[PDB]
This record gives sequence, structure tokens and C-alpha cells, in this order.
Amino acid sequence: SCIQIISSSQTSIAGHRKLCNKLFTLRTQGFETDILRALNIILTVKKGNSNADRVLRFLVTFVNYLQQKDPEIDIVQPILKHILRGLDAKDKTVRYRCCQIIARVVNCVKEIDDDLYNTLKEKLLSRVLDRESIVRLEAVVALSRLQENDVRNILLFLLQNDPSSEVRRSVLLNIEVSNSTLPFILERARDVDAANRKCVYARVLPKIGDFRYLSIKKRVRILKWGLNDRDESVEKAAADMLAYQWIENADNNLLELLERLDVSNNSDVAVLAIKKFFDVRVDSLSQLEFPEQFWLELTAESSLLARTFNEICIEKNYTDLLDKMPEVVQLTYYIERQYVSLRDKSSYDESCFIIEQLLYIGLSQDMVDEIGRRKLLKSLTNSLSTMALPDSLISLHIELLRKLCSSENDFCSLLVEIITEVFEQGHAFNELRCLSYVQCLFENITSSLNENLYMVDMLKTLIIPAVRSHDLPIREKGLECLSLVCLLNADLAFENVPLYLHCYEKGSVVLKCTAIRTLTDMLIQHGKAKFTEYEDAISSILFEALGEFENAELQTLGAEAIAKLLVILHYRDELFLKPLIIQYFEPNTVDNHALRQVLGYFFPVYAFGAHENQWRIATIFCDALLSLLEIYRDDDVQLSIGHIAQQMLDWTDNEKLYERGDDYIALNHNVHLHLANMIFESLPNASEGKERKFMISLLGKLKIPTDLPSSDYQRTKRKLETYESHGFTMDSTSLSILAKFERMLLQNEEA
Amino acid sequence: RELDNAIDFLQEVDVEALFTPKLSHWHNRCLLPDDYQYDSKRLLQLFLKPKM
Repeated sequence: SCIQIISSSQTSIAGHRKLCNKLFTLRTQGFETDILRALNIILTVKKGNSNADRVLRFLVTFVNYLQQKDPEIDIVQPILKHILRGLDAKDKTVRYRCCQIIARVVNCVKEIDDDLYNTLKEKLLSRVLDRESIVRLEAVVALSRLQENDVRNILLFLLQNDPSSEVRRSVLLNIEVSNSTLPFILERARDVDAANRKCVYARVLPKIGDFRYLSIKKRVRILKWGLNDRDESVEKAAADMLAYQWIENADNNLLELLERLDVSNNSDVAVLAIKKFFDVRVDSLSQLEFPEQFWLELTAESSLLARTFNEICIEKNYTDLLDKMPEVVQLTYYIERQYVSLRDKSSYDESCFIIEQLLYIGLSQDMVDEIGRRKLLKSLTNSLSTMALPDSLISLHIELLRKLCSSENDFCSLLVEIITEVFEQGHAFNELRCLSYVQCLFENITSSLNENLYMVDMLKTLIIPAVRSHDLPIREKGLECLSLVCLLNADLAFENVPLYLHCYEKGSVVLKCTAIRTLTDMLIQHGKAKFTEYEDAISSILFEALGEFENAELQTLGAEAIAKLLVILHYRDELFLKPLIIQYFEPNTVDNHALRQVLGYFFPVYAFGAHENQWRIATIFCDALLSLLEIYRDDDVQLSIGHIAQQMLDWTDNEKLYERGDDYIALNHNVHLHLANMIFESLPNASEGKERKFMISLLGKLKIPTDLPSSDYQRTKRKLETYESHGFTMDSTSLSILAKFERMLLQNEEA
Repeated sequence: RELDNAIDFLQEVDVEALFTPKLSHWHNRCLLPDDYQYDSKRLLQLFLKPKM
């Protein structure tokens, strides 16, 4: 009857309206009782049942249908009183169904009796800490119906620390949105689960009416994460929020939106946002117009838009769209108008940004227009000779100059003439500007052919005098200039290695960083064999740098230098691979996130690039891991080591090679079976206890293929036996791992 | 559907029995590694001549 109506809603949802009417004929009765009887049978069904949700969907549907009309019958209060008793239960599903039901039923109306309010709150607050994840999920949904502090603070706590992604998402989807709760939902934009990240852009942020409510630094941090996200869906959700919601708050005026991003201080994010907006809204790209008026009233946002539009069309090859960008003749004119604005300080910072954008547009052009090429060259030749551009624009000016010159020789000739004229004027600020021109000169040439005389000149006239100057800024700038000249001549590089070694030991941190970059670049540029006389001295400073956890910048630099020397040159990999792994996992360096970022990228690239790189890691694996054990004993010690070891094991797994001619892969020895041999030979030097126990634990995690030659399995068993002959005392699990490993070897020989 | 779930709502149930009356692992607080900052292009660039 009344219960069988419910049992009939089991199959489908279409008839729910029909059954609501018939059941609405039996209101005046064992009404209440029969429903609770139906729910008592919903507590027995385990999760995963399409029905239980259908039945429960039918009930929430009928309740609402009942409040409209004949609200005389208050059935939400009895049903909640009956089911709250089960919040404390041992069948996790009785708890999960109870929370499931309460969450949906309470949502059917707001007016509740206070005693029903308090009791439900007290019991639910304990539930959201349930041992099962499914209970927590439905509990926060139920609890979130009694929001408004203590209520709220608990949701922030699970959202932030709950180990289950589905739970976090449920909290993320029902928590209140306010400046107090805002910082934590934005953190989820970097959640490990893609769906949780996508939820922040797709559902949670739209709840905020306007993006202006956020601080400018919040707006930028959002787009930086969203538009660069690794997952195609999260990245799409962030681009849609930017291209359909945020553009709306800015009156559908892209410029007005750009003005709310402080583009001059957030250039990289602002460019990406523009590009992503037009990936979503390609129709708008063809609607931008750049009349003469546009270029005479340029702004920071207006100029960035043109530079990005030009950047897109070139990449996308939208040739007809590029016809809207000006010719170099007009561009040279637009730049020169902007120079005038540099005289007035109130418009100085913006004009530097505008000029920057125009130079980028100019660097993009392939100007067959000799006429306009000559004009822009004159303008640049003049601006560098007479004006006092900031260090920021100097580089782009000299870079664009190189692009216009017919060859490196004409570029050196011209730029030396400019440097000499600027040098005559001053005869501090003047000399530093000259050296900045010298620095950009040697940054834009690649070989020393045909420019010996220009070099010997810059050396005698500026660089050496600067290197010997007692004024600290000039000396530092002179050394950077000297370094770039060493990258053009190997013999000069070799002649100055002693100087840059003297810079590291007796110099400041700034000078140590100059030495690391210089010596590293001389090796990469000129080759490894040229400097073998200084091999130990250079490696020394690379070691010392990597161990200075006091200087995050210097430490990160040594780590980076080693990384590129290994990948590019294979520069004593064996010697550095172990100190690198130790420092990378060392606790004293954990706070240095810059270092963990470069090595976070290097190890996968190095390990997974070649079979020989995985072999080198297994060769020092044990010694690196043992060194970390000693370091770690001095919060949880055993748990972190396990994650470290599994990382090193993944690096050495042959299956994880990226892979890309090798006819003789035949007798390549398996790195993991080679690592087993390493472990057997190192167990004696381990200290009995967790250490020797832990090293044996790794034998069970190894990935040994079953198609290797028999002599390989035979060789490792010999290693196994040699270790067994020591007669060390081992616990049960150790002996079980060794026995299971020894039998695996036999089985793979047999096959 | 072919997959009968399937529920018999006339079965006998004992309410008191079902109603008969926290968890501390709870580190790496579910956030991606910092890896978007390092421009992978830096590795194969010279420190002093990035646009090489």
C-alpha cells in the first residue's frame, strides 16, 4: 500500500509525480509510520544502489509537493527525529544513509525547532570526523545546512586536510563564500585532484558576483594558476570564467578588464589571459580595430593588447589580421612620440611599459622595407646616443638594433660608435650605462670572428678598468661584461678561470653567483675538455654552493648549474648525482622551494632520458639513501624515507623511460636487478635495526622483468648467497622477503 | 533494467539493532608540487645568454 507506492518508485523517476498524487491520498492516516518503515529499509541497502537514491529522490520530491499544499502536516520534524538516532551506528552505511537522508530532507525547508537544531548540530559535528570517507562526504552536506564559526571552522579544516578528494569537493561546494573562507577555496585551485581544481573556477567563484571583490593580487594569482593548469579541463574552466563571467563584470570591455589586472606589474599573466580569452572568443579577435587614434592615445593596457594581438596573429598565421598592425615607419613614429612622455615623471612608468610593447612588436616584424628599416635604425641609434633610457629598455633597444643591422660586424661597429659617444659625454651613472651597453653587445653576438679589434677595445677601454675599479657596482658590472667575452673565446675563458675561482672564495654572495654562472657557461659553451686542469676547483665551488642552505639563491644556483652540466655535458654525473639527491631530500633544504623546483624538473628529465642515466642512479642509490637515513634520525622519520625510496625506485624503473636507433638493446642489464646486487653488497655496512631491515624492504618493491637472460638471475642469486653467508640475524618479515625474492629468481631462470 | 538492484520493502527489520551504538594520519596537505614556476626552457639555456 503506502509502502508499496514507495517500492514502486524504486525503478524509475518518471512516475514520481503520479505516485505523489496517490500517496497524497493517504495523508490522513499509518502514514508517518509507513514512511519511516520505508527508510528503515533504506538504511540496510549498501551504497552503490541506484534504487535507494531513486526512492530517496521520490521522498524529497513528495515532501516539497506536500508543503504546496497542506503544510498542516509537519513530517520533516518526525522523520529527522527518527533518523538522527542512527548517527551513532556501527554499519557504516546506516551512518552513511542517515547522513544522506538528513542532508536531503532538511534542505526541503528552513523552519526547524531549535531543540531539533541544536541536537542535529551536535551529533553532526562529530560525524564529519567519521572513520569512513562516505560518511564524511554526506555529513558535511547535511551539516552545511545549519551554517551560521565553529560550524564554519570545521569545514575549512576538512577542506584543507581531508585525505579524500570527494570529501574536500563536497566541502568546497557547500561552504560559505566570504573573505574569511575565501583564502582556503583559492588554495584548492592547486588541489591534487583535477575535478576539485575545476570546481573552483566552474562553480565556486561564479558564486562571487563580481571579480572586483577580489584583491588585484588575488585576481592575478587565480588566472596564473587556472590558465597554466596541467589539466585540459581545469584550464578550460578558468578560461571560460575569464571569457564569459569576468568580461561581463567589465562591461564587455576587454580594456576595462585589463585595467583591473595591473598589467605593468603582471605582464606575463596579462598576456596569457588575453591569448586565452581569444582562444575562447575567436570571433572577437576579428573585431579589434587599431586606427591612428589608437596609437596616439596609447595606454599600458592598450599597448599590451596590440602587442599580444600581433603575437597571436603571427603564431596563428592570421595574415589578413596582421595588416591592421602598423608599418615600421609608423611604428618608429609611435615610439618617438612616446619618448616625449618620458620627460614628464607622472607618465614615466607607463611610457616605459608602452615603449616596451612597441619594441616587442618591432622585434616581431621581418621588415623587407629597407626605407623603414633605415628609419628605425636611425631612431634607435639616436635614442641610445643621446637619451637616458632605463636598464629595462636598454636591452630591447640593443636587441632590436641587432635585428636591423645586416650582420654582427655592422652591429659591433655601430654599437661601439654609440658606446664611444656616450663615453665622451661623461668625460658613475655614465660608466654604468656604458657597461650596460657593453653587456648587451656581447649578449647579441655568437662568435668572435671579425671582431677581435672591437673586443680588445672594449676590454682595454671599459671592462678591465671596471674590473679593477674600487667602486663596488662598477666592479660587479665589469665582471658580468668580462664573462660574456669569455663565452666568445675559449683561450680567454681559460685564462680567466683563476679569477672567477678567486671571486667565489673571497667574494660576496653576489660575486659567488657570478662565478657559478660564468664557470658553468664556459663549460657548456667551450666544452668539458678545455678546463680539465680546473676540474676539481670548479666541482669544489659547485659542491660548496649546493651545501649553503643559508643562501636560498646561491644554493638554488649551484643546484641548477649541476643539473645542466649533467644533462648537457655529462659532467662527472657519478660524483654529483649523490650529493644532488641528498640535498634535494635533505630537511635543512626543505624550505628552499626554488631548489626543489629545479631538481623537481631535473631528476625526471635526467633519469627518464636514457637507460644509462637510470644505471648511474642505481649505482649510488644505496649510499645516498643510507646517508639520508643518518640525517633523518636527527617529525616522522620512517614514513618520509619510504616516500624518498619509492621516488628513487621510480627514477630507476626501466618502464618509465620516455623512449624515442639501438639494434643492441639485447644484453642491457636491468637497472633494478643491478640495484638488487647493490643492496646485497651494502647490507653488511648497514646497521642492524630498521636500517638493515629497510634496505631489505626494497627488494620486495623492485620491478624485475621475467624475460631477462638466466645468467642475470644466476648472478643476483650469487649476490644473495654471499650476503646470506654473513649469517646476520634477521626477523621474520626480512627472512620472508629474502625467501620470496630468492624463489622469484629460481622461477625466472626456469621459464 | 537488466540489473535488478533490487529492494524488497516488505522485509522485517529490527530498528534497535541497527541503532545500537574520529580516526592520527590526517603532510603534503593534498596540493600539487611546485613545478609551474621553473621554465623548463631554462635548463638548456646559458645563464648569461638566455636568448642564445
